[PDB]
Amino acid sequence: SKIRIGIVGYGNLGRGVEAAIQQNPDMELVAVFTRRDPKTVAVKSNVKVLHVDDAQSYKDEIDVMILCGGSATDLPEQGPYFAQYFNTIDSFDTHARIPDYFDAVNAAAEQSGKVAIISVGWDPGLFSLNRLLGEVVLPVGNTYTFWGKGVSQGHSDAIRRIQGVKNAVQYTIPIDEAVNRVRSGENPELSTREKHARECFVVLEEGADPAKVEHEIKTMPNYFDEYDTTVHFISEEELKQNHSGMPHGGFVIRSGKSDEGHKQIIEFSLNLESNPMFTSSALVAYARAAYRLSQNGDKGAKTVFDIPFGLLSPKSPEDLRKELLTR
Amino acid sequence: SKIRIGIVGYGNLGRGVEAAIQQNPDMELVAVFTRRDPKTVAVKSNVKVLHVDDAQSYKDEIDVMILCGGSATDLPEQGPYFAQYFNTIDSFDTHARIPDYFDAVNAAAEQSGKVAIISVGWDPGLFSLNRLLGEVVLPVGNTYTFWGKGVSQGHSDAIRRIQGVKNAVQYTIPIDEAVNRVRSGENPELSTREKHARECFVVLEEGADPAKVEHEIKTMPNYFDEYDTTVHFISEEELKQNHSGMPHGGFVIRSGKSDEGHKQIIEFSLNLESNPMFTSSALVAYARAAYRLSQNGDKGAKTVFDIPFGLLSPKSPEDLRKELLTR
Ligand SMILES: NC(=O)c1ccc[n+]([C@@H]2O[C@H](COP(=O)([O-])OP(=O)(O)OC[C@H]3O[C@@H](n4cnc5c(N)ncnc54)[C@H](OP(=O)(O)O)[C@@H]3O)[C@@H](O)[C@H]2O)c1
Ligand SMILES: NC(=O)c1ccc[n+]([C@@H]2O[C@H](COP(=O)([O-])OP(=O)(O)OC[C@H]3O[C@@H](n4cnc5c(N)ncnc54)[C@H](OP(=O)(O)O)[C@@H]3O)[C@@H](O)[C@H]2O)c1
Ligand SMILES: O=S(=O)(O)CCNC(CO)(CO)CO
Ligand SMILES: O=S(=O)(O)CCNC(CO)(CO)CO
Ligand SMILES: O=S(=O)(O)CCNC(CO)(CO)CO
Ligand SMILES: O=S(=O)(O)CCNC(CO)(CO)CO
Repeated sequence: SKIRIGIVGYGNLGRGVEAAIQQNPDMELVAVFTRRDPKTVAVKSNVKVLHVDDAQSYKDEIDVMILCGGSATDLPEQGPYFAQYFNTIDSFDTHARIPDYFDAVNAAAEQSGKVAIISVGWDPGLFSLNRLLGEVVLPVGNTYTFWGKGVSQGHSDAIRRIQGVKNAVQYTIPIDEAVNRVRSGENPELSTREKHARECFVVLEEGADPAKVEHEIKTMPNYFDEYDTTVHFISEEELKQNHSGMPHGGFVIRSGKSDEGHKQIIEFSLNLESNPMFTSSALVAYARAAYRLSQNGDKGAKTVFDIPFGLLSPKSPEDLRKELLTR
Repeated sequence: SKIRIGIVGYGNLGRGVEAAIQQNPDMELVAVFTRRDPKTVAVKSNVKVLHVDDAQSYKDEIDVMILCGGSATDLPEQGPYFAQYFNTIDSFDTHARIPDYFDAVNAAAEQSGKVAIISVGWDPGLFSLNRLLGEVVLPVGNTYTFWGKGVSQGHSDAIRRIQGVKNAVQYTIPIDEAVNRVRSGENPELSTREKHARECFVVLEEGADPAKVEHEIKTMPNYFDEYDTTVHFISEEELKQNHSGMPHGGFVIRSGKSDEGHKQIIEFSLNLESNPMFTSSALVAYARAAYRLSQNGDKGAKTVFDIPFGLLSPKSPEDLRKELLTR
């Protein structure tokens, strides 16, 4: 019998999970749950689409609910809510609110007897695992995380909110020289501005002042003002034609030393044609883990830091020892 | 108070654990245990050196015993033995014997109520984790493991065994073109010979026939005969001067596709000035986990596949969430 998945929320991650389900034959997609009217949400798989108010009624039909909503306001509501009734996975990524989100989800899950794995994906998620591994294997050393080259939806939206901007796509770009210094084992001290450049392609509204748009981008707090930021004005057709993907990636590197001075470097990197597709593929592996954990009577909120890799696999622990441990 | 470590066996890994202890202030080295007479084993840290027959008597003095012996014959004896009395970590790496070793250590540990983690290091160990992560995140795709550039003690000893060879060092060398094809997402089908070259530096005995030495290297089953192998005859001084390190490294790469055809690539790589120092640093992180597990009443044999990354850290679960999960 297959592990029964539901999707909560049908954006990029929602479409991603749907696709990842096709690559995971031990799972089946029971339903997509949306806050929009189901009649207006066309899903690729033609499973049933339902409104979030019907989810509660599906409590015995679903093993794991993958929460695909945005971190800023969707998940703070939906994580604690769905964890009252289901085992859940989400991708929550707001640094400052992680202890608060964890607490709120854990209350709910503890209370219902369900497993909630929060903050799964590539960062947080895989990059987090590699930050941790780095510093426990090489306690004397330095960790560096680089993101990109890729599209940042958050920075793209920040530019779009500008009056006089009709649409935009921003790329986060690791600065090569900084990355090279890190990889060489120089253990550079690097500022914000020395690690990433920001590149912005922007479609002006009619009647906009480009100098003012450019200034508002470059002086924007929290998004652009600590970065060397470049702004290009282009047509809407060009933006569509050349800047429609959601590629991304990055590197986590630990450069350390043995106690006798040997230079040791660990590097974990990603090169993704689609960031949401990758993130969702990870969500689905983690759903397998949450299910195993629930079947064994576990409950409460977890992070990637709590989950042993063996639970992620449809293979038995014995076949894993045999096939992957060595050689 | 400090986690009490003992070392069983004082070779390269033994010296590595001793060094790694100095970078782990929550641990202390209680004793080195050797099969040699302790009077003949000079240890760097001047902790006490004891013979393995005194170990049993240290059962209440030691939290974890890191087993630093060789995999071919030392560990098959010492793993099951020490697991009768202590929580253990070892680096066992013999592919075909892993299920048997696991069974034998697990019987012993289950019996004593101790936690044994087998097959910890970089391969097996970290590379294994990354092979597994690869295929669960990207079920549709290909995994490739490359080793080197670095010294293989096994292949070096295999050469050294040849009559007419005084000493030797062998380098395992990933073939750049094969690696570039893998990175490109071409998903090449690669034979053994396509993946790695082997390079041999050899010191001839007096009166040797070099043609015969070279033939015996290049036609050696299991070590050389599926690889393009190069053999250089050099002096003993040159071997000592230029070939004394134990550098190593490698790459595990998963090249996969989303269900919509997006190319996704994960890569984990190591660049190690000292392979044994690195391996032992990992052993010590895993010792921390074995101890946590034992404190919670767990028992039996584990692999890296059973251990969540959070147990590796001296930080609390809360501080990990806060500090490493994002940003
Ligand atoms: N951890 C990681 O590595 C990682 C990586 C990538 C993303 N993420 C996180 O995942 C979150 C979700 O990303 P996303 O790209 O899926 O966001 P998204 O496309 O904006 O989707 C978010 C939510 O918005 C709603 N929505 C989607 N399309 C809509 C439309 N056309 N009109 C109205 N509402 C719509 C959906 O809810 P309803 O169906 O209910 O409307 C959906 O759940 C991000 O906020 C980010 O924090 C994490
Ligand atoms: N998982 C991984 O990634 C990984 C990486 C590297 C190595 N390893 C494994 O670890 C194993 C140990 O490697 P190692 O480099 O520590 O091997 P080693 O130097 O040969 O030491 C192995 C054992 O030999 C004995 N020994 C050491 N020096 C000696 C000497 N001068 N004379 C006589 N006996 C001596 C020691 O036992 P006594 O003190 O009792 O004599 C020691 O425990 C390897 O076989 C390999 O399988 C695993
Ligand atoms: O999916 S969410 O709508 O964000 C949470 C569930 N919705 C309700 C109504 O707000 C929570 O009370 C009931 O389904
Ligand atoms: O590109 S940046 O946004 O500056 C950094 C990475 N952020 C993401 C958010 O999901 C992954 O952590 C991708 O944009
Ligand atoms: O370190 S080992 O010696 O390989 C295992 C323990 N020793 C004995 C073998 O003489 C087990 O019988 C006795 O302590
Ligand atoms: O270099 S090779 O030996 O061909 C392959 C890797 N082996 C080691 C054995 O510890 C790591 O797996 C290092 O040589």
